[PDB]
Amino acid sequence: TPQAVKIRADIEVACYGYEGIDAVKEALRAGLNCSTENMPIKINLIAPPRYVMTTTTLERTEGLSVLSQAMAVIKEKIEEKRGVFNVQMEPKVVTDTDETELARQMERLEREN
Amino acid sequence: LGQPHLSRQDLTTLDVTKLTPLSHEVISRQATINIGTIGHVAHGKSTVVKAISGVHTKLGYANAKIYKLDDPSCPRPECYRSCGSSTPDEFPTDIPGTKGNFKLVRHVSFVDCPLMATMLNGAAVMDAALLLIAGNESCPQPQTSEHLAAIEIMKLKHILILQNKIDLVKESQAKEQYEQILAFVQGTVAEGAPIIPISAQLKYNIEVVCEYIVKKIPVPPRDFTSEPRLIVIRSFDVNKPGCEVDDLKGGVAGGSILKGVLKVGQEIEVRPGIVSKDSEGKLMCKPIFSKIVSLFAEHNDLQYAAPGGLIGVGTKIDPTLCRADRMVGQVLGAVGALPEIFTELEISYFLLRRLLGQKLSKNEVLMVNIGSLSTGGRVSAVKADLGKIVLTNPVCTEVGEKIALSRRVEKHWRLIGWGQIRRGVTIKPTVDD
Amino acid sequence: SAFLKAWVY
Ligand SMILES: Nc1nc2c(ncn2[C@@H]2O[C@H](COP(=O)(O)OP(=O)(O)NP(=O)(O)O)[C@@H](O)[C@H]2O)c(=O)[nH]1
Repeated sequence: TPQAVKIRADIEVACYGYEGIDAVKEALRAGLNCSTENMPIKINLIAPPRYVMTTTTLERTEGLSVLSQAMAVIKEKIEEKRGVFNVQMEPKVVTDTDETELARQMERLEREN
Repeated sequence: LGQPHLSRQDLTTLDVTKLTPLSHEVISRQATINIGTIGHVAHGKSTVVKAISGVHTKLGYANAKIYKLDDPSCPRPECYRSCGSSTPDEFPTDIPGTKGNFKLVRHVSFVDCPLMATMLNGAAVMDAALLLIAGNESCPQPQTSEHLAAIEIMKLKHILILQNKIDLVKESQAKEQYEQILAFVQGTVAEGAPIIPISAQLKYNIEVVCEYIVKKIPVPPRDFTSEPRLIVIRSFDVNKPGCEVDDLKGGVAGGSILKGVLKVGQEIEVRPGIVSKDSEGKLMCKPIFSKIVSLFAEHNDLQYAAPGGLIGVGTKIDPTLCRADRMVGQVLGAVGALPEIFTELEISYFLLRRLLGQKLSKNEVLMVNIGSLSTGGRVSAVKADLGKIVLTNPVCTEVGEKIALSRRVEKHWRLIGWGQIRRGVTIKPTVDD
Repeated sequence: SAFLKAWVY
């Protein structure tokens, strides 16, 4: 197999009225529902309003599509709820180099709190 | 509920007419009265608080419970004790030969500072103060006098005076300071105040401070009946990086309540809220709305929270608004209860006659403290004890409320004086129904 | 008070 590929988008998600984070939760959960048996999706927070969306796939094309679809599901839900959505990084393949620049910046953000 | 030894507060039973600064329901979990620590550098301010409370904490807050042994056989002053906010409301006595339980009398918060600005603008309601005075130094030291003038100005009557560091200082020298203090308070609002010798380091006579906190400082009046108002003094994003989605949490607003009671599940709004800039640069403000998810005072969970202490409010609000103290300066409260939002103020104002470590001019640069909001402000017009200011950031505030003024002296900010608001100019809030 | 007025005007 073209040994499994890790693919990631950075997404900026927000809501500034009544339902606040319970709206943002719901969006990002709709995102998770776009996961596939051969391709789970994981969303983890970077630092608000930015979050990290990751998947493992045997083909780039299939994974990049899955994330790019889930991104839309999310945008619809937060925009449905008077909230905001932005894409900080359209889904690339993740080099583990890129992954260390994340993991280091997450420790930076722990220290900034 | 998270602390089963403490008061089971209950919103079904709460009658806010029946609350008093001593209601066990409340006092079991949160402080109800605030005691400022004031002095001079290294006079032991924070260290006294650390001694009374156990706590290690621009302002800073530390709660302490205060107990009396329910034994007639107690020698004075050791009837009194203090402990951390989470400690049980009764415990059996330490003192050998004495018998019975210490019982909780009072629960207080110490409002520690590096202070003058916060005092004069009323951002920290102080119900009382501890004036610390180091024996190894004379009376007054500069900040000691400056603070006492600040006390006079704030009209705080109830005071205790602490001669600290008596472990270093021989009795002859100790008493030689005593008259300096007495003379320094004579002719001032502190004139009647008790003087107590203590060591914060060795925790000598702390029981006395507790005794006199129970006895000299009366139960202050409170406004429990109005719809609440809180000043956001800290705000937090509680979510640690990596956060999975179900485990995402609200942004948390921390402040001192001035009136009313916050209740879990109450609906709230925040002013001025989100600030936005129109086509013509004209300011526009959208109040943030939310629901109280949870309440904290230090490690104690609450179902209702009442003035005194620093109270943490969990909310629905997106953390992006709370993170790294972004909401500090905001006012929080029940919906429709909050004050008007202002951009310009006419004020009556008074300055420090001493050039401590001169009067206004037009378009002069100021930094101005209103509630917890340090904002830029700039002068519009002038008279001998009245004038006008335009504000960089909009504020939520009340006509009559105290505000404090700073100038960029020696190229950095120092306070110069204060004033009351007498009139002002407001933004219409823009609310999407 | 004179004390306050020595520090205020
Ligand atoms: N209370 C007390 N502090 C002492 C004594 N000897 C030294 N100190 C100094 O007290 C310090 C701890 O508290 P301190 O800074 O005095 O309190 P503070 O007035 O809050 N300082 P600040 O105004 O900066 O908040 C230590 O750095 C210690 O060296 C002593 O006998 N008693």
